[PDB]
Amino acid sequence: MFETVPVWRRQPVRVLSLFEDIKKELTSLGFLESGSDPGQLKHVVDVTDTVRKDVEEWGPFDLVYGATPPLGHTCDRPPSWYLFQFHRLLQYARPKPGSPRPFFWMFVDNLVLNKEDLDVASRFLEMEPVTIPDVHGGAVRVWSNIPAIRSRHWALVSEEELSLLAQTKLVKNCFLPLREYFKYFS
Amino acid sequence: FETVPVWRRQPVRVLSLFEDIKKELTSLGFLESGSDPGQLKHVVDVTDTVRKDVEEWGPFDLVYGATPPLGHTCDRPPSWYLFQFHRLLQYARPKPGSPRPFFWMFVDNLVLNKEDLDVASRFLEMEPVTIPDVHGGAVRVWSNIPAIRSRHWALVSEEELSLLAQNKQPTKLVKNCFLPLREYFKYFS
Amino acid sequence: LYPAIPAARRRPIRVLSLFDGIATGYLVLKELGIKVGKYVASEVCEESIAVGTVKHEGNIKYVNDVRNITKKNIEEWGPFDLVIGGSPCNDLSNVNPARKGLYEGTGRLFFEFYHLLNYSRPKEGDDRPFFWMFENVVAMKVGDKRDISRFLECNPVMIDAIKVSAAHRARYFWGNLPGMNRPVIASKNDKLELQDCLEYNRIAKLKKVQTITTKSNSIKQGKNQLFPVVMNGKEDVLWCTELERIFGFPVHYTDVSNMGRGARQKLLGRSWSVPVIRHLFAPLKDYFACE
Amino acid sequence: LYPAIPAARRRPIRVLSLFDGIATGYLVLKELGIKVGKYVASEVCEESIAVGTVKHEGNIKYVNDVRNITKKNIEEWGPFDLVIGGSPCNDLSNVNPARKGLYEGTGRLFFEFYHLLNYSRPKEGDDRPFFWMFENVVAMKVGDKRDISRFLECNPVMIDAIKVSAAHRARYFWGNLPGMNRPVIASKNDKLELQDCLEYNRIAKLKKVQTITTKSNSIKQGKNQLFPVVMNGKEDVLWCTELERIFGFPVHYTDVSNMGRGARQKLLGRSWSVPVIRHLFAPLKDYFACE
DNA sequence: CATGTAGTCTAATTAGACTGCATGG
DNA sequence: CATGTAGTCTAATTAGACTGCATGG
Ligand SMILES: Nc1ncnc2c1ncn2[C@@H]1O[C@H](CSCC[C@H](N)C(=O)O)[C@@H](O)[C@H]1O
Ligand SMILES: Nc1ncnc2c1ncn2[C@@H]1O[C@H](CSCC[C@H](N)C(=O)O)[C@@H](O)[C@H]1O
Ligand SMILES: [Mg+2]
Ligand SMILES: [Mg+2]
Repeated sequence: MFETVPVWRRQPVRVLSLFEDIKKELTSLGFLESGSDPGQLKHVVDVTDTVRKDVEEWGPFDLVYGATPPLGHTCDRPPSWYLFQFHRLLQYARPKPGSPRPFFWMFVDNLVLNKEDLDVASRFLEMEPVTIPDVHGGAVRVWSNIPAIRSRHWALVSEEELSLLAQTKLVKNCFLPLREYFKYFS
Repeated sequence: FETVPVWRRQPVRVLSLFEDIKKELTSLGFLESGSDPGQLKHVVDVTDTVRKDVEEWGPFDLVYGATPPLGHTCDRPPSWYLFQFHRLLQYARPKPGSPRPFFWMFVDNLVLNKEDLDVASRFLEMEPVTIPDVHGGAVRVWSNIPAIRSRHWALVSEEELSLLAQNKQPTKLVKNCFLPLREYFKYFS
Repeated sequence: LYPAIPAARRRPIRVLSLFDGIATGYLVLKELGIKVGKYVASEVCEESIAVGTVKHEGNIKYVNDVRNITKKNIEEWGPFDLVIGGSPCNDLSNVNPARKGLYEGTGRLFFEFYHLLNYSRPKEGDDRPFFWMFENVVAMKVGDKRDISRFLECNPVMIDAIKVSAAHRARYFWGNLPGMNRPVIASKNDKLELQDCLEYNRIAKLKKVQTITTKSNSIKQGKNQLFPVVMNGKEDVLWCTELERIFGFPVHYTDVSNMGRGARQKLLGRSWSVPVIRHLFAPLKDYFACE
Repeated sequence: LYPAIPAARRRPIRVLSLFDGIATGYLVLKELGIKVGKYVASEVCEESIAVGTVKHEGNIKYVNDVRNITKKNIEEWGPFDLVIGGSPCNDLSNVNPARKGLYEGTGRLFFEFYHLLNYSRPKEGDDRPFFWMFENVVAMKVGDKRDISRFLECNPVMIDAIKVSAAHRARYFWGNLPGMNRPVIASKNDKLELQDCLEYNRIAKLKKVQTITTKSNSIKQGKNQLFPVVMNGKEDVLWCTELERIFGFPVHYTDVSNMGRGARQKLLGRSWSVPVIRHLFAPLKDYFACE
């Protein structure tokens, strides 16, 4: 039960950005000071050779982020590789069962996972994904344990529309509900 | 089988199967003119004859076998005449300590094909001998008669006998086959 | 008929098996406890010979095609105490619309049994014990059943495997074995109904199946060709290990020579019902040695 | 690393077997004298399931496709004392020139083992015994072997069946079983030469055969593809009962479901070498009830 | 240089309706 | 009026080569 925390107790976030850098995106929402303190954000592009001992010595984490390449075609690796490696480190970053503080995780997909990779992702992450539309106001799938990313009612769009669209402000609105749990910076 | 003196030669007791040779053996002088009880017995369909029938018909000295000569009236398969001739022959053979001569012969008038032929040689324990009369200017014989296995007839080409068989589509040829039996039995004239 | 033999004067049995198949005759004699001294088998099917050599570990002397066995061979390989054989019935059975009778095709191979039987018979004045047996189908012409009975000079006794097995098998049995006309009795280890022959987690629809032939459609029962087994709610045909148990053969008796389903059913369809042959060979224990 | 448990506190073992195949794991455990309290098998091959149910008489609970096993299933069917599994290697072995690697094709099924293993692991604070093992081929890309070792957080020990069987089988073995790196020793019942696996009247040309796959050409030995057996002077391939003896399985273990030569080699070709698995499961009989 | 928990083809090979009718029930 | 120690014919099926190359011996 991840209840809300009083404002005078909200410690600053310590996140783990995997396969993409969201520091310049998390800064804009004031989750971390521009002054370069070391422990606020850790970013790794290639995970292949990292061990649980690396994740544990990198300080405890409150947020673990996951993201696939955004149609950049700079993909040496299969699309399922980004999901499997993200699941391997989340168990490394998860703390002891007794929860001292809130722990959140998120994995987003930039429409690079086919239907076969999708049901594998929702099964390993233990929840079906929600779809956030950003392309046509006038789009990414998100797996996350954060409540307000499985709570509010976004634009219910069809899969035939998602198929035709395949032929950052919205993913910034799902980073927002983590603000009622940690420090606010301006 | 040793030779028997003339003053001791008993008359034949023949068993003719599938073909009556009474007119043939009487002509060569083996059977008796008077139709008294004793002489050859003649049966056509032996399907219902048992060992007791052959034994009570008197001890036999000659057992003759023959197939229909191109009769085209065969209700029986060609091999049927051989197997039945075999079954009755072992009914006719006497006690192991044979007192007197015991002869048998089987004649085929070009009816048994190649497959039936080797079966006849296996069961009669003898490869046949060909006796021709077709172009003296023919029948195959299996027989334990010595002078029929001793004297050699004219060699006949196998590619010729099968060619003259179906292109043609039995008493004067086997008459020479009955000839050497005179030594062992009585001569009537 | 034949005088009884004292227990000490008994000697191992010497058998001549023509058309031996998968060595059913040897299997029965060994399961009765009879000490077998010599078992000369005449068989031409390589897969059938493979079963007999492997399952019996070379105690069987194979003597190929029966038509090549000479009189000298019977004397050399003999003397024989028992001469058994089941002639091919593909030209005698009513199930074949194009059967060629007893005098053509493979039906004439019966006379080979008649031929070598007289070769094996003891000579006049030899009162030693001697037994023989011949098996063939019931569904043959009256003209063929008559002539076979004339050459063997005896009448057959029909024994259906339905009394001791889980399948219909009506067969004629010529011979001179002791107590052949005696009432057939079921044994304690006889699997009488189909459920006894099946594997685990398999249900039998019927209690007794129709006559099993070399064709896979004799497994489908009745006129509607019903599958005889239900497994996991789905219908299914009999298994090779189940066909063996139906015939009375040991399990995996035909798991030889990389044989498949159709191959094993071909050898089993020709074969004899093991408990029926056991019923016929049973009174031979009082004439030959045991182990 | 795990403390020893006295014989009184020993309870039957509870096993979760993913990609169970022909139930090699249950066979080995029951052949060591271990009481199997529960054996949950994840298998989708009908013939493979048929082997396990029939040869073990329904002591195995089949739980189809591993990708449909939920977290609640592991908790309901659990707790588990042992989690074993060998994922398909048709997309990992070098023998396939078209293998798709670990992240595509059937190589993804490795993660299913990794996923359910974490579900099966005892939560922290539960010092109860828990063991696991994963088997796969050595002929995989070093990138695949590396990544497998990362998810299981362990390095594999290579055990070749050449030391305990009559065939070459080089396989990796991830796990935490007691003494996996210990020297492999040969037992007295192990058939080390090919001649020990053949039937009667069959001669072996080699002492050891190359790695047996699902294909019938892995029986043909060498670069010239020579037949390994001679019987009756003629050459011949191995038999199904001989392939079983090579792998260490009981004779006629795959004689179910009317399977032919090709079906039985397919199940045996991708199975485990029984004496190798016995070498790995041997030290487990000091933590669970003996029979 | 020989080896391999296999995937294609192509070609043997096998597996399955259709047949068939005397005959006691 | 359902049954059978099978043979012919055809469509499935399956048994065998053809392929493929990183890598220790
Ligand atoms: N010419 C011949 N010589 C020897 N055996 C023959 C033969 N022709 C056919 N056979 C064999 O005779 C057998 C008849 S089927 C009977 C088999 C045997 N009674 C059993 O219990 O299995 C067949 O297996 C066939 O292979
Ligand atoms: N999706 C799936 N779910 C469960 N089992 C699967 C599966 N896909 C393949 N398998 C099975 O996994 C097995 C891998 S082969 C390994 C067999 C087993 N280790 C043994 O000793 O025999 C195959 O038999 C295959 O049938
Ligand atoms: Mg009688
Ligand atoms: Mg280890």
